[PDB]
Amino acid sequence: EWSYTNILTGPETWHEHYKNMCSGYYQSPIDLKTDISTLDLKLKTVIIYRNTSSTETTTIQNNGHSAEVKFPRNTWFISFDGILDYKYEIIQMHFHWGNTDDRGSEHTIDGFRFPLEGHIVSFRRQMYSSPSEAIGRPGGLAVLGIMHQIVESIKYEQTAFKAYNNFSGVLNSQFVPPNNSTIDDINLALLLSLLNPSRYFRYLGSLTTPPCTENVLWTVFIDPVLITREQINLFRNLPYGSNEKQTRMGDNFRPIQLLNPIDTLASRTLYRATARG
Ligand SMILES: *[C@@H]1O[C@H](CO)[C@@H](O[C@@H]2O[C@H](CO)[C@@H](O)[C@H](O)[C@H]2NC(C)=O)[C@H](O)[C@H]1NC(C)=O
Ligand SMILES: NS(=O)(=O)c1ccc(NC(=S)Nc2ccc(F)cc2)cc1
Ligand SMILES: *[C@@H]1O[C@H](CO)[C@@H](O)[C@H](O)[C@H]1NC(C)=O
Ligand SMILES: [Zn+2]
Repeated sequence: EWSYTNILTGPETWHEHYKNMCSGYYQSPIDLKTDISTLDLKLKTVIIYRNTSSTETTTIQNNGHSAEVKFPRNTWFISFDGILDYKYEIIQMHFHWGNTDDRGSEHTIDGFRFPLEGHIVSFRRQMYSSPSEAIGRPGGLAVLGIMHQIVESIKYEQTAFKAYNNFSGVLNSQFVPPNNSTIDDINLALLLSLLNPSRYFRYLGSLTTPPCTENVLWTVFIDPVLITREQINLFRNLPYGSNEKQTRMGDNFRPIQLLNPIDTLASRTLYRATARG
């Protein structure tokens, strides 16, 4: 078992409890350094798109470590090449946040932490026929990281919670693990339009929870979407699972890893994208 807040099973111990692959040298998250990174003009605008034929329901679960939206199969997709041919299929979205407004994200941008980081998880359908085939195999996954920032003055309609449909009001103190509820579908395309989908960091890394598999193509958008203090506080109402020391869910982020730990056998590079200027 693992946790974020119990020192016996917490992030500092993952490298020993889950050597495959939390002891690896292509771990995530990392500090996304604007100065150090390599601008690669070939990396294209990200597109998220829906299959309009899909009618299946979306659900959300308190899994004890995060709030996790589970999307139905064959519904939401990512394109990184401008073609809408289902190369990447979205599986779930979950969130990492802080006890306080000045931390919570897993990635940092030039050392800066955001209050909330969302992770849209997809599998390389182009190669693998199902999520469960992809999740443990090389090159199986692509995750999008969406930073959120708190503003004081904003209409609900322009916040990320409009795309999320407030998660159908499920984020509250009675949403205890491992409860799951049906929720309204999440408009992921609207969510993406709240930021610049051409402006992002790109690197090869890992899942950020055990077993930290090193099979994730990461894309982290630089511009945040916007939320309110009221909205962040809804997440903080969720209870942690019983293996955590802290009662309410918060600080559910993994500490920063190095792009290239000293023991690396082949260095990786951090890339950056921007719009055809
Ligand atoms: C999601 O939550 C909001 C806020 O509770 C809902 O309704 C209103 O929208 C304004 C716009 O800025 C909010 O600030 C207000 O709190 C609400 N005002 C009133 C009097 O309705 C919104 O409808 C919810 N969305 C759904 C579809 O559940
Ligand atoms: N925090 S993260 O790095 O974004 C991250 C992303 C994804 C996961 N695990 C998943 S999707 N597991 C799973 C996938 C398919 C299945 F059939 C069963 C389980 C963990 C962390
Ligand atoms: C879209 O949804 C329909 C109906 O659920 C499904 O049969 C079809 O295969 C889906 N298309 C994909 C996954 O590209
Ligand atoms: Zn995550």
